[PDB]
Amino acid sequence: TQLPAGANLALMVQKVGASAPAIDYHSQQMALPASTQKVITALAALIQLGPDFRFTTTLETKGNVENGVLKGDLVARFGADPTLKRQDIRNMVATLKKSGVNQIDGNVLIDTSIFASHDKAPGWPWNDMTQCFSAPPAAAIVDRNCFSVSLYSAPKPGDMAFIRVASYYPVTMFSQVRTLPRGSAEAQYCELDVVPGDLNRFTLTGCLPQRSEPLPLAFAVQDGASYAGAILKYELKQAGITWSGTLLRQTQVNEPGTVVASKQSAPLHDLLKIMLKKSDNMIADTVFRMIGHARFNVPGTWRAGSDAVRQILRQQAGVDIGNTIIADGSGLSRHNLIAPATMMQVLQYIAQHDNELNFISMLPLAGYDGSLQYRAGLHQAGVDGKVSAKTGSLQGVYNLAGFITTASGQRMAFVQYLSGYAVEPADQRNRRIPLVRFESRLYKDIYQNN
Ligand SMILES: *C(=O)[C@@H](NC(=O)[C@H](N)c1ccccc1)[C@@H]1N[C@@H](C(=O)O)C(C)(C)S1
Repeated sequence: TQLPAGANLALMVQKVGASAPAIDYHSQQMALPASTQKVITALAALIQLGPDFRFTTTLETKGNVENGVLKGDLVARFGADPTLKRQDIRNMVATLKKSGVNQIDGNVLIDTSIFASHDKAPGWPWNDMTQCFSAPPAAAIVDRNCFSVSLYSAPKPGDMAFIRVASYYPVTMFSQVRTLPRGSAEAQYCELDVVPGDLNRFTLTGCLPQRSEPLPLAFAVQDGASYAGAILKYELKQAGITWSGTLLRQTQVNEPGTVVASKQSAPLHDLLKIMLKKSDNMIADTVFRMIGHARFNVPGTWRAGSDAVRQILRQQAGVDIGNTIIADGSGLSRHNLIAPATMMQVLQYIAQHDNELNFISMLPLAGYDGSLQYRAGLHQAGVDGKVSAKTGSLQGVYNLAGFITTASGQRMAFVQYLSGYAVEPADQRNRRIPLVRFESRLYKDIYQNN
């Protein structure tokens, strides 16, 4: 129990298939799940979409092709594939050319109709939206909608710091950054900021102290449709395909044209494995809106995703999540709220159906992979290779949800929702001892005593 001052612990530990818990500490109390939400996303995804689902992107033609000229529109139909790469667009364009299209007497349509409404879930902090871990998981993703930039201080203080960016990234960078002399009075409270604008404009503002080396930065693309469009436009031009119209967005549901090129992701089981092992927000959130699209046959939205996951858990898994709030697939949202006792029902379902789902093998294994390769507390408890669990991690939050095989060989499911492991400013970069000692004793206890 003895953690630092002010932290909030809800904890439940329960033998697989048992009706009573071994440990029950505030298990009914709802908490922020953070990335442990991905356990629920993966279960709902496997039930709704199946392990063999693949994300799809196509180039389609609407119109007849006469002497190499398409009389009509080229449609690039995006499908929320989180693994789509620039190369993939290049290869699809190569295929289009090879099929005999040299020219489009028409428009080039960037079709995102698979999804609708905002590409950002309710409850996501605005300030993180330009960080790649929170890049809007839109229908149109290329290279994870994340790009990098180099910021160089100016040789002469007072002059503008300047930005280098690879020419192939269709973004527009502006610097309003003032370079500060060493010892400037401004260093303390002058911030270095990124301000996103329309059409993938970014302005860097504020101050940068002199440095000998450039500062590397990575940012999230805010308008994936425009970004993918510019990549497509560039690849069309390089392949020698001309067009008379313009690049337009297509957002309304429409009958497919003739598929001339396509790309499918790896199978969903493989993607869910990456997601659980590495805690991939983008895979979780593209999956989440896909679940709603599939279940209700409507463009995927956050609301449809939430409704669908609740229905799938109740109807296929027998889990009534009650007053649980599910806002997204990744757990980014500060709106997500769930009790250890509700997550426990999910974990029990997974364990009972694990031979069907092949689910537990996707979770990080303590001491081997993903997020638990070295978790000090688990290592020190002597439980490496005995815990398969999903982390939920952000400032002051140390959640864990999954399974442990005990000294007697009994498998137990557990949920540790721990937050407010906040520290005073003067110790903010050190916060470890109590957690590690707590986890070491706890999982040692659970392991040895069960
Ligand atoms: C799940 O809890 C996710 N956490 C976040 O997105 C946090 N906003 C965050 C924490 C630290 C750094 C950047 C973002 C995922 N789990 C994290 C983890 O496993 O450490 C993550 C960084 C891979 S994102």
